[PDB]
Amino acid sequence: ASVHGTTYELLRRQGIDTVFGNPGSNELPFLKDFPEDFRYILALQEACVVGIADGYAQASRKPAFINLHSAAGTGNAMGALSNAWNSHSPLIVTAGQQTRAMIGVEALLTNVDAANLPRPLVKWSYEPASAAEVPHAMSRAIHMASMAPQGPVYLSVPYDDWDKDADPQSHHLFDRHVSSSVRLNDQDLDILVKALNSASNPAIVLGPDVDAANANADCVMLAERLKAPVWVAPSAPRCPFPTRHPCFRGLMPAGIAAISQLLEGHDVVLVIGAPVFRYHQYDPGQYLKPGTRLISVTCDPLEAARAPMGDAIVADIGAMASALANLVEESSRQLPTAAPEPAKVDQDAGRLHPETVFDTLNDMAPENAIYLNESTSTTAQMWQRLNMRNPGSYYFCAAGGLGFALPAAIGVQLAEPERQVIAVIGDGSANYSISALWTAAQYNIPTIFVIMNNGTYGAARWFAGVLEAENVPGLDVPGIDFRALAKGYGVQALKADNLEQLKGSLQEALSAKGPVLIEVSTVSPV
Amino acid sequence: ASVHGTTYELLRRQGIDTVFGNPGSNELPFLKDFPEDFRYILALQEACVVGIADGYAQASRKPAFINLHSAAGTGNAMGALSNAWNSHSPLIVTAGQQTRAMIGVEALLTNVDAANLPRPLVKWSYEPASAAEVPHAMSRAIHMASMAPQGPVYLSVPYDDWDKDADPQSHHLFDRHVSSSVRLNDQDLDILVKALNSASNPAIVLGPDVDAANANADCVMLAERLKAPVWVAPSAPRCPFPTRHPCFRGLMPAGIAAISQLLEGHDVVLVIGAPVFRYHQYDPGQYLKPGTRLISVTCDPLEAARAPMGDAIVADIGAMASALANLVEESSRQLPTAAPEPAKVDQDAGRLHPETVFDTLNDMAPENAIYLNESTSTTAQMWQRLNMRNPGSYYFCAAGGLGFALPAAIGVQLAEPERQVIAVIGDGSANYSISALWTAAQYNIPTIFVIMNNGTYGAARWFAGVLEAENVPGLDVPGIDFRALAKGYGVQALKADNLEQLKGSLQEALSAKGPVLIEVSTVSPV
Amino acid sequence: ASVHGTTYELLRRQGIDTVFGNPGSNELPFLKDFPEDFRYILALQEACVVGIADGYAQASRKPAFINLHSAAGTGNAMGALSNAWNSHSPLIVTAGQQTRAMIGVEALLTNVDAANLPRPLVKWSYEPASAAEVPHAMSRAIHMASMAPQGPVYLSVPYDDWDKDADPQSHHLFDRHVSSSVRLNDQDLDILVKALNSASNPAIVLGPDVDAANANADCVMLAERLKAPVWVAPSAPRCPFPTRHPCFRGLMPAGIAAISQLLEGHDVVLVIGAPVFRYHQYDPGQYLKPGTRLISVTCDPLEAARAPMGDAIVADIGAMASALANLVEESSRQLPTAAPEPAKVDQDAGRLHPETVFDTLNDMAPENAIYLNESTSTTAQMWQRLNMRNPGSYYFCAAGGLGFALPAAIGVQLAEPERQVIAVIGDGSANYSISALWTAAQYNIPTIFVIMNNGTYGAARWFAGVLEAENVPGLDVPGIDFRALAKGYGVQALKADNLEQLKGSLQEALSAKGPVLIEVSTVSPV
Ligand SMILES: Cc1ncc(C[n+]2csc(CCOP(=O)(O)OP(=O)(O)O)c2C)c(N)n1
Ligand SMILES: Cc1ncc(C[n+]2csc(CCOP(=O)(O)OP(=O)(O)O)c2C)c(N)n1
Ligand SMILES: Cc1ncc(C[n+]2csc(CCOP(=O)(O)OP(=O)(O)O)c2C)c(N)n1
Ligand SMILES: [Mg+2]
Ligand SMILES: [Mg+2]
Ligand SMILES: [Mg+2]
Ligand SMILES: [Mg+2]
Repeated sequence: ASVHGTTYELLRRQGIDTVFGNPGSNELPFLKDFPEDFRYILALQEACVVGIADGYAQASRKPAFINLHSAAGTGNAMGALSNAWNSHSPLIVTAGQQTRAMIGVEALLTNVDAANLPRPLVKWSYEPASAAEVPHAMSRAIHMASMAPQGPVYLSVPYDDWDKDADPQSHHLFDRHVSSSVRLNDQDLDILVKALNSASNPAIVLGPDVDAANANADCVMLAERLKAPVWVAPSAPRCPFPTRHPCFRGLMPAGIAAISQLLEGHDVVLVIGAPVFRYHQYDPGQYLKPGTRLISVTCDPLEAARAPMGDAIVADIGAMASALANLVEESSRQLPTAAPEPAKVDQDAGRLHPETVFDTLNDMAPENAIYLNESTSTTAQMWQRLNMRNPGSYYFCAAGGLGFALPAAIGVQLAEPERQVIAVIGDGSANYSISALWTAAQYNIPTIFVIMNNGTYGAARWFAGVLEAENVPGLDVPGIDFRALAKGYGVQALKADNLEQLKGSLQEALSAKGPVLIEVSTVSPV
Repeated sequence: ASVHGTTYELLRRQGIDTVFGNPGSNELPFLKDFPEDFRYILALQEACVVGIADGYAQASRKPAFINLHSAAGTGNAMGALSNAWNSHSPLIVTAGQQTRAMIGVEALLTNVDAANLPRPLVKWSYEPASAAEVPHAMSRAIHMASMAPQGPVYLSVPYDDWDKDADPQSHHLFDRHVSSSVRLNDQDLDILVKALNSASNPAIVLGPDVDAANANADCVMLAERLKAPVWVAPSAPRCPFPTRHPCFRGLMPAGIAAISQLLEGHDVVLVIGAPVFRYHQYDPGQYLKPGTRLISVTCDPLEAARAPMGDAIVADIGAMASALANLVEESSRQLPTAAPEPAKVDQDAGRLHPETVFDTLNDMAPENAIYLNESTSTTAQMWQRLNMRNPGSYYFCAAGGLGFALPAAIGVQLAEPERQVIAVIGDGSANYSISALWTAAQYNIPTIFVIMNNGTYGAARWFAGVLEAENVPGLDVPGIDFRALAKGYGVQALKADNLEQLKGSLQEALSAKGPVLIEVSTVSPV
Repeated sequence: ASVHGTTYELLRRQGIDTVFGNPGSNELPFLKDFPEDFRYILALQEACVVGIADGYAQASRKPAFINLHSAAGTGNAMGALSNAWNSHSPLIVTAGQQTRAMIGVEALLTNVDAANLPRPLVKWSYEPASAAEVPHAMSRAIHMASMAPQGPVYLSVPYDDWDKDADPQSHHLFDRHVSSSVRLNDQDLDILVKALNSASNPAIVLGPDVDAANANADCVMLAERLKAPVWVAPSAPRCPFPTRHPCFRGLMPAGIAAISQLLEGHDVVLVIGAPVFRYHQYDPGQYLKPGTRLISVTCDPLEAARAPMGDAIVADIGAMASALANLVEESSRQLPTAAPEPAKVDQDAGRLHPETVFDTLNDMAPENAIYLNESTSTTAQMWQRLNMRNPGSYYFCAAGGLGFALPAAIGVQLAEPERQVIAVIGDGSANYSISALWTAAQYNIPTIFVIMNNGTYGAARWFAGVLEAENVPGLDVPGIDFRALAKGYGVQALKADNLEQLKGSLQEALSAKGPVLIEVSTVSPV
């Protein structure tokens, strides 16, 4: 059998049926005679390919396969790979390399020193020594991407490899099953459980890997058994907990001092599926105040190693959350009182306050809606004002790289056709991966895009204030007509200049069978 | 002084007065108190930032300075860096890093292992070990960018460095002159001149570094005294020769066998400022046919090392072209006859043959027009049909990475305000860096954007033919309205459904004071 | 032809006839049917293999070819490659790789991610994508190592490649000549010559690349015409000037303040073939005091870029030194007066002072002797007391990597059969590459090893004083019998406990036909 046939069989046999790509010559011998049980999703630029692929992988909780064109295509997608690195997204990124006969001469579209290009943003990067090796290399890619801690991997493949004979023994690869579904040994897990049982004022902190493990329900049960408040870890890329549960206390601010204060008076702090911690703003102080003991559970040794404080257990979040949920005694302490409802804000008949948008979305959106956030100055309000009961209801660019939410919303909507994806994106952020809209139109993926137009990079202006930066150029982005942009890529476009128009547009957007973009005129913070 | 003040003084004294960027928190302490004698050019995405800076750097023949945001911003720009790598574009790429105190905990927007990210696409890549080192590091960046072979470099700077005290001894950095304007020693140069004087049927092949060195006029002299036909080396990123000069023989096809067949009968082939060679399609055969001696003059050791044939001289192209032009005797042989005018392609009253568009541009565009090419299926015709008399008149993505021409056209126009820049871009290629249109609108940069809309990735279909690949998905890009895209970014948009509308639209765009986009309906190759 | 046959032809055709190696399974298909016109030099460990080739390459001023065993062998030589990096030694390091069929499974002696292993200490690092590419890859390594700035390169080759069919078009590789023999253009060179002619108190500073270029003779004539004093740049790996020429002022100390104090009063300082500067100890102050113009001529862009001060010309040192010596006017200033002869130190009938050893060596050694220094606390006294009239008379570990001198002494002696090599090596430093003694013995290479036994790491204790480091362990090395070690490896062993025995031992060493080690009891600094 050929490398072509063997590789598609391995993919198929390992559960892959969708290829996200932007093609070029070095990929044609891979893509030719594309099998009828595979689906190809074209995006017009490689940051969109990877973003779409990334949303699809996070929502489906399974590896996503990507096909890019050499160094240029791989390069265009590296910002997107930084997000995928931080979210532990199992992406199998493959890139076509020149024919082996011309790699030496460095013909046009040779990916020189290819394995080094995506580093340090990939778990594994490789160009096979021979055509026969390609299926084995792909096998490695697949398992490396899928093993905890999940993440992007990179395989460069010379285009002449596909027509060559596969390694005869390649069939051993098809049904290889690898498991990293592990948990702390019995003796040490009992010690942890006793520690949690003996705590007088436990707090829980939950990171994105809880939602990637679909460990949300076990964390609810753990929280209810320990009668403990629950915060989402800072810079949250996913929502690991129902936002209106009695225990839920919201998003931790991304600051050292803010978090030690929040955790003060809690004797044990159990962190699950999060870095300790993903701070953003510099807010020096104590990592922890006296009296506080931190225990981290993470699937990534890199996170465990770099924690400035606390103990760590490196294990599968799914397996550990389940184990802990079912092992901890029910505490006779009083269950936390639900956080109060956010106060409605004053809203005139003109431009919309972000708080008004999220209240309207919350009232009109279905209870199984999935929200994507790239409205970077409105994030704290969005967390207060959206009720998200279900797992897989929230995504935010995990490495802070803009151009994620728009394409990612298209991948999430593809992965979850029965759940309405609502992407809330700033006018700044929308431009990074704008051409992703075209995939929504061509493949008729019914994502709703709500562009929050305040005419500026609002969050940049906020940081300018916190860093006392005066006379900073390039913080405003006037003169962008997002309805024309939507129209350019064949997406239905609505305006929402006020609350009356917003409600009308959401009603029309929610019923639509294709993608809809709503341009909301929001109040600038200037 | 502060590291901030010392660094801007270094830039200023090194002739840098313009920052191309897309800002973020990590860049604010660098961009704050932006000096009044500096200019800041915002682009909405980093591939556009770098593309505009690259076009600018190539047209000005001076380094361009770039400021990006962490791993995300740098990542977004890497496809653009691979083009800059192949074009020897002197790009100084700076990226903001997290405060040194939070680099270890890997807070959000820590560029982890930063220096490795842009590798292998930069000459030099560095993160200073202290704030006081930053001006020295920047000095190194500037000189590494600017020394032959020119190319992109990378500096990651923790944002807390900028406010720190500068070393008073950093003042030595300000007026450093580094020269790489070198040529072959007298003895060996005379030997080369005698070989060229003794040649009975010499050929000259010119690459992009001739144009980058502005050695075009010297190569014209060299060609006229040797009475030698001149080709442009394959996959040409620039035009190093007047295309209607009697000696000019056209763009070499990007294939091994094709080139050796072309150079057959020429006893000495002098290659200047090009790789040997930038083949593209695999067209195996002889590198050189018997009887052809090849001598390459290159400013890049890496090119000289990887030539599969010939002698090489590593030296500055300008110093060497000038030396050779002046040292060679005038041959008594007859001057080559000018290539015949290309035949007029039959055109009906409907969709436009590409050949018709280039004929119209040639008849209507000014004689000092600058063209950029990202209409990938029409390159050979463009080269046959555009008369480019002057230096700096043609640009094409040097590593074949699409998303170059649109932003680069804006950079070129910025650097050359008195030369009309016309970017001929395919409908597929337009989408990679579409948001660069915004920068042309905001800064009123009067580039003409000619979108050749054939409904498809035509050059991919051509390679599918040559690779005998059938049932390849993702080769069609229907349903894109470019006039609506232009409108969304504030650029004036015209259509051209036929020859008369093309003429009218070009007349209107040529006289326009702002940027204009023309969507041309072109005949599809399918 | 085979890859094997074609590769040996290329090597042969490019002037290589000697292979320095330590063999293993992965290299046997390369080493088999070893040509009759090639020589193989075995060393017992890879630091010694590379040390010997380095000495050979430096003495011969030609590339040396090395063959090491996969990752462990390559890894063993990486300390030695750091020296080779710093001395710009043209080393072609090949390492055998596992058969391509077993790379993926990572069989024992798979060099995983091979090209990254020797980085960042190599100019070029590569594993070919196919067997047929190996000759081309070898061509690249050969030229990359040989081109200015010369340096070590690395090629990893799967062992199954050698028996495979080579491409017939690889014959074009055989006689490729690449020149980097370049100098500054006429116009800018005239400006420099005019500046040198106009200097009232010029100084010259010379570094190792002068010796490497064999530009010593031209620098003597340059110094004599400019009537200028001449220093060797600090931490000198080589000797670029006769040490008793009237202009010679000695080895600059490796500190910032000490060098600006030395250069004070010189209006123009011409630095040729050196970094600016290779400091060592931290001696903060001014890089250059006001009133001095520093002009650096360097073959290395990396050196040009990182100089804290001065202008730079990146050119070939031989071409430049020759150019300048012929272009400068003869100054009417008086020739500098020779520095005084050093004072005879007090010496009793017991342990030898280093000064006595070098005085005795100067008296007794032949005038064409070659000295290698790895006696680290006595370098200053060595430069004062040895008259080195000739080029190629001194070598010292260029990156400060101990274990260079002993093996490099053997390579130099092999390269220079008619010049007596005398390696002066401390008792600590002798141990790093002690096994190299065997190679001297086995190939009957008559190096003299003078071992300076002071029973301690002297220069470490010195630095311990300048750093005020008390209670530091591991500074003493008692209980090593170097005659026993010499006997162990079959090298004739003498001793010198006093001046009488030293004079007798050296007389014997100089007259001996094979290698000789002399263990000298020297006064300890403790
Ligand atoms: C690729 C990339 N470029 C730049 C940034 C820095 N950045 C953070 S927030 C921000 C502003 C985005 O503005 P907008 O989308 O309009 O949201 P708003 O702040 O106005 O709410 C920018 C440019 C980033 N994080 N990633
Ligand atoms: C970043 C990147 N992605 C993909 C490619 C592959 N590619 C080469 S040509 C081409 C066709 C572009 O089509 P278009 O711009 O419409 O011009 P046309 O081929 O129709 O003449 C594509 C997709 C590339 N070169 N670079
Ligand atoms: C591979 C390596 N290990 C350690 C050192 C540090 N080092 C520099 S000098 C020195 C002392 C060597 O002592 P010796 O050779 O006996 O000479 P002495 O200082 O006594 O003259 C040491 C350990 C080094 N430069 N390289
Ligand atoms: Mg905004
Ligand atoms: Mg990288
Ligand atoms: Mg097209
Ligand atoms: Mg010692």
